[PDB]
Amino acid sequence: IDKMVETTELMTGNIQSLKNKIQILASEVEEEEERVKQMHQINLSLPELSQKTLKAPTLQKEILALIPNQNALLKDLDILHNSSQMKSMSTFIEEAYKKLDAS
Amino acid sequence: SKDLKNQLGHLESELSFLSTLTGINIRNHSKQTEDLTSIRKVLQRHRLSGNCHMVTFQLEFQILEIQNKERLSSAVTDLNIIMEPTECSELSEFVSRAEERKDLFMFFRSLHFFVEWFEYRKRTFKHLKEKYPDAVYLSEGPSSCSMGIRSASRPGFELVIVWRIQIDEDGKVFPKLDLLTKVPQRALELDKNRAIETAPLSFRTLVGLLGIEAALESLIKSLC
Amino acid sequence: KKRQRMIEVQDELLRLEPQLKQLQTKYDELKERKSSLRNAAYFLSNLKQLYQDYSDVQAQEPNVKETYDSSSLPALLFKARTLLGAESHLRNINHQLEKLLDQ
Amino acid sequence: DEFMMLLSKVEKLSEEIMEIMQNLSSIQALEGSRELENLIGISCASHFLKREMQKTKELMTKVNKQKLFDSYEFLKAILN
Amino acid sequence: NEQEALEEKLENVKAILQAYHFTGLSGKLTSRGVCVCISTAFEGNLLDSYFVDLVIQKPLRIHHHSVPVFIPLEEIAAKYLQTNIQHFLFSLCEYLNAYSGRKYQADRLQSDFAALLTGPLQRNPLCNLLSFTYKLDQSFPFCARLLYKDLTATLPTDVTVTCQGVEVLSTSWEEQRASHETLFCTKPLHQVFASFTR
Amino acid sequence: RALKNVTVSFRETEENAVWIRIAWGTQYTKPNQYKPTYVVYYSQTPYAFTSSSMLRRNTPLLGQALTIASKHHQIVKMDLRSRYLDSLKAIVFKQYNQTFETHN
Repeated sequence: IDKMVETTELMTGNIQSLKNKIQILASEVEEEEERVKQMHQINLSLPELSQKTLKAPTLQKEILALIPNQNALLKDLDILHNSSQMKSMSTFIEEAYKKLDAS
Repeated sequence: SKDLKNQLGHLESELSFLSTLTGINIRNHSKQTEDLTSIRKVLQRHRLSGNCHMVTFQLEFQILEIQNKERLSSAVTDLNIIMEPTECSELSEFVSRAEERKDLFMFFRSLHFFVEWFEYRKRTFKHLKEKYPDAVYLSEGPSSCSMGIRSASRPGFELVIVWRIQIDEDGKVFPKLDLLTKVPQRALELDKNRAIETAPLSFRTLVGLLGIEAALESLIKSLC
Repeated sequence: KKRQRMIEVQDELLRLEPQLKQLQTKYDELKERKSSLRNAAYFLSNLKQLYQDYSDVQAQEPNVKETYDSSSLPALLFKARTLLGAESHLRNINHQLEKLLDQ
Repeated sequence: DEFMMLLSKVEKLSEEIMEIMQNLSSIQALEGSRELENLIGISCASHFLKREMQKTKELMTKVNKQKLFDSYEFLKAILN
Repeated sequence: NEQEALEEKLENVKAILQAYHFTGLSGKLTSRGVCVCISTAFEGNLLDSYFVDLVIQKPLRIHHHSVPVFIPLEEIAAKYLQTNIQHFLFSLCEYLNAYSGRKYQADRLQSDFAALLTGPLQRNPLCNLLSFTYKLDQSFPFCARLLYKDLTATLPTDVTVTCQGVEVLSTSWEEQRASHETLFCTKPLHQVFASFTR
Repeated sequence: RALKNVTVSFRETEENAVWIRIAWGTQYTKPNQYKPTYVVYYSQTPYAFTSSSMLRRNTPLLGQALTIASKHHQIVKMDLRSRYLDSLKAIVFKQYNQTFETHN
């Protein structure tokens, strides 16, 4: 009986403390969660993605640490991004695509 | 023959209802039976085609029903599915996986989930396209994976958002959202605060804060 | 007489535990919620002001030969994605054109 | 009909785009490594471009000839 | 006359429904509403089926079913019955398929490879906690515990293997226990036994 | 730990059933083998059947033991008593109607 009484009194003390703490924190968080949306709108029923997606390895670091010779590949990647041949090719591709979406 | 016409109409209505409820529209079906008895063993070759709301398929398999005194064991000994040759490589990868694993129900479940996520991405990309036609440039189309956000003021400062659909080894489907920043070195020599290299990670926090489309429109408004 | 006291104290402890559990979960989820909200707000404001002050430095020289950093190669590769997949894109349009002309 | 001339010019441009693709050996070196092809989504290889860009021609000509251009309510809206 | 074509249409739609039954889930319209049938299979081996009787009047209810008691059906119903009924059906399908696969793995391991097992293995109704000791033929006695913390999968979420009754004397035991842990964590239950038994 | 002298006997049988026989006693008496208590527990289910013999004196203790050993929080008694155990099993599990319409 003594050990059970000690356990339950410690538990209810911690419960009251944590209750007061969560109360004051919840009352405080409201002003900042309202100020965060001052210049931004508040908020299509799309389900929210799970935390496995948010904690998955991102794409940019994998690309950067996966390929060698960054600038040795950019040296003509920039040129082909400046070449108008591929630009006309992409315009043809996108024209064909929008023609397909029109039907 | 009015009762027969009523029965035909009722059966057609029930078929349409089941098709729009489950989500699979089935085509004709063929069956061939062979009696290979030694205790009895029968071989049934089935073939059927159909489609799921965007994707057509044609499958042909064969089962070996072993009927005996107390057990009736039915196992799919061989299966073969064929679909139209699109550009989705992970779809064919899962096709080969289900081919080598010889499973039928998991294939349909994964196909349903995949087409659901595909139509979700399609209806999400086209919505923000016409809403902000001056801040987004869909270079490949609404049925694609990439997305290009760019302002008409300067073609130098623009970035891309990536939306892919992944199918794991178990069979489940889960998407992934990343972004890649193509910004000239002028913005890097201008700003010494260095808040762009940590942009992807933080961006994920953003989409983990108040939604997906909300984060997208917030990024559009900030770049605007 | 003491047996019933033991029983009722056990009942009290068993009833009191899950409230503490739920309070702890609410607390340590609200903390990280607030932290993530603050971080997102800071990053968003920083990028907003950065682009706002950048909008005119490009206006000073309209078509200056701007180079690119190493972090831009992932987006460059995703732009060259369609460049190197134009073959599969024409395959797709041929398949869909036959599908259209199935009349 | 400007589609004819845009097709003509992209067909003439096919040769030089193949040239500027064969300019480098690094783009050929990244081939065979699926570690980038699964990330970009399908693959990065255009060597049969002759076949496809010459096959689209008869199909586009045929086109220009024929001129091809909650739960309760959702469930109740079906049984009707 | 028309009777031939009518019988042809009848047999055609009947065959179409019988083939639709093969997709994994089927349904039939009854007086109160729709009755759904869910089929289960693991690695091409067909297994038992279950039924669920629904009512269409608002709000949607469940007349009677054959789902086992330990399967959490009430939660899935309370969270998905009134919205996106097809998602509820597919979730129930996934749950039943995972349960059937785990039970089939356990039963096959118990039935086929009874020589390598010393005593009966411990198992719960939901089949989400396995524990068994085994000695393969020198003598290498191990004891393994497999826990499935995800009820939508057929592979254990964590596996631990220990050497009881015998201390660590050579690296062979270490490599064997490591390989056994990895094979239990990645490959199916009976497959690793059929692979390492030879 | 609650009482001092008490006999507990277990029998784990298929259908996922555990039969428990309890002979009660206290710090100053020996366990009485003439008035036992029988319990049938089904694993991973919220239901458990009991034989009403002598638990009217130790009902809260048995309830506490059942709700602690099975990792639960609360326990209540249903207004359903019967001598036929199979009928209670079919009613509680609501599996007395096993007829379903299907075309297969």
